[PDB]
Amino acid sequence: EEASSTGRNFNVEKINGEWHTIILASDKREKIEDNGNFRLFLEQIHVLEKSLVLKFHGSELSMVADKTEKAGEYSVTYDGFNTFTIPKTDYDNFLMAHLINEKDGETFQLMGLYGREPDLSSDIKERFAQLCEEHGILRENIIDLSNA
Ligand SMILES: COc1nccnc1CC(C)C
Repeated sequence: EEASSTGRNFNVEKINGEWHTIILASDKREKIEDNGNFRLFLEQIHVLEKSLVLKFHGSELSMVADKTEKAGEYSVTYDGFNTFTIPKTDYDNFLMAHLINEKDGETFQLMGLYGREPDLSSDIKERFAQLCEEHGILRENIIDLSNA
């Protein structure tokens, strides 16, 4: 079974626990390149009543994302103001996130593919490339980080 965070049947509790950054994508590639502030390696998502605690490394980094007024959307302050949703997850293998960052009057889109294991199948990675395409993000702006 698959779900979107904005969908009626989304079960947020089911995204709790271990996750790993597998692929990141951005319409501003610099943000996820070697010195980019968004080249972050997820470790876990802790689901709370009205928020998600996101644990990364990039040193250890912890972030609290709060529910917004629209179901399935969360906001967090990090290098600007961010809002994100989860357009597709199967809970047990993969999680695809779409994030909008606003900083200094500008914006960019970040997309992420996260896995329960430190890597994912090529088929799932292809589905992620398709989702990026739907959001106007070129494959050349998709960076596989599973070997990094
Ligand atoms: C600030 O968020 C992020 N930063 C870097 C990579 N991925 C995300 C998305 C979260 C939802 C896992």
